[PDB]
Amino acid sequence: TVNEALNNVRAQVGSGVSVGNGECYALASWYERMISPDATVGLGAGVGWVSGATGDTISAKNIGSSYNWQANGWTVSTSGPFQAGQIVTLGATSGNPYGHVVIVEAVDGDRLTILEQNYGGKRYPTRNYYSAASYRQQVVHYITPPGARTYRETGTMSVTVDAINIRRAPNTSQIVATYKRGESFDYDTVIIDTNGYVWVSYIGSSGIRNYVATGATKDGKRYGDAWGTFK
Ligand SMILES: C[C@H](N)C(=O)N[C@H](CCC(=O)O)C(N)=O
Ligand SMILES: [Cl-]
Ligand SMILES: [Cl-]
Repeated sequence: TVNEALNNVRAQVGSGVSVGNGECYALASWYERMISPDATVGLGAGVGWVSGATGDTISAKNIGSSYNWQANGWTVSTSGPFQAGQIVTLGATSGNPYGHVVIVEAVDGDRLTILEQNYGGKRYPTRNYYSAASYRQQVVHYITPPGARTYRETGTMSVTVDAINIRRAPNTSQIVATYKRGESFDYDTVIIDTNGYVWVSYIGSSGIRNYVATGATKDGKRYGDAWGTFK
């Protein structure tokens, strides 16, 4: 679903680690793919119209028009309203000819909750808040949306981000505890989501499997740096 995909983006917040590539569209791309993993055309699919598209570059301001969103069930519009789950493009600004692209996480009153990457710069996912009434003045398009591979490995992960949540399931929805930067722990299992996260897993004290996310995947490969080192 769209919620499962949104949850996966929410959980990127605070990694301080780039999804991608590291640019704004890499986050959009990854999110789209989570919703349309099997699309053949589109942003996540890596295939769009060369029609424009100029110089073989992406250009965030044109993403709504440069990819065949409709082919995969997405609607595209220059009119709102905002709603959770949309991908939203924004016009060019001072020193940014290509503009910007973001993800709407939530709509509460006039508050937009926006997930985005390379706003700053700050080449990693950030949550920010904006006013709808003010934000809509820069919106180009509103883009509205409609397994896993596993093995044993007995390794040790050393955390290289501020903290990672410990979960009872390898999806991003009940947090047992966290691991902080520098800490270490052993695992016996690896799970590679085709479109999601790499998880390592182990048996905790209580007798039950804990799960730990360790970085984003796209199309079954890592899609950004890892949240730690492995030995
Ligand atoms: C622990 C910290 N508050 C946090 O939110 N970390 C997330 C991981 C949460 C998760 O993957 O479920 C991260 N490194 O982005
Ligand atoms: Cl074309
Ligand atoms: Cl097409």
